[PDB]
Amino acid sequence: MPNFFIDRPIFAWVIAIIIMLAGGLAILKLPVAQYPTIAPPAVTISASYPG
Amino acid sequence: DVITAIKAQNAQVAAGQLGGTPPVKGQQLNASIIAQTRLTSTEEFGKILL
Repeated sequence: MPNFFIDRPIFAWVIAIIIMLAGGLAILKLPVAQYPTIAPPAVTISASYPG
Repeated sequence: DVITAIKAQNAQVAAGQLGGTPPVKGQQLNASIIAQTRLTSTEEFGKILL
């Protein structure tokens, strides 16, 4: 339960800074793109019997 | 003699198409040549020029 932190608004403000500092740094190392790995993977065998 | 016949008579050869590989201006037909291909019966095997 809260109530703690009301007597301690610095310790509470501190959490809210770290959580914000953590991610954000994350935003500058997290891979970007449209979709993640979505489609089932496939393997293809290629043969050739000329003629 | 028996063996090397079976090889020659029961082989499978290749040869080109008609057009395909760089053809001469305004060709109109393109098809695939079908040379020798494997004997498919005990019968055909009997007939081997030995």
